[PDB]
Amino acid sequence: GVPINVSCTGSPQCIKPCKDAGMRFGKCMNRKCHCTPK
Repeated sequence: GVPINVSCTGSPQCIKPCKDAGMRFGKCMNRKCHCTPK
């Protein structure tokens, strides 16, 4: 959806950074967060 620059180890890392910016979910690809916009 909207790519945010947040370095991941797995998918649970992006849930709080996506919510605090202004989005619903945080699904992380290989080392990089991808938020689902609200």
